[PDB]
Amino acid sequence: GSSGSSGRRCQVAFSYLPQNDDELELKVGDIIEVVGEVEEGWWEGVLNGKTGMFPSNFIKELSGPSSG
Repeated sequence: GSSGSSGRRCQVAFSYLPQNDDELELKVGDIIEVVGEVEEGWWEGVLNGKTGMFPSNFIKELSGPSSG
């Protein structure tokens, strides 16, 4: 019994403007592919190819057959 878990998706519930040139720009409706985790309350993902540290306290994970 072995599996390979890698690649997560989450929808941005709150838009976030990057005050730096190393942050991600969250936009209500945006989906960041959680690649890893920066720090407590901060996760790491991709925003349409982009990448940067963002707060995981302003999104909403998505699992199972959860569609709009």
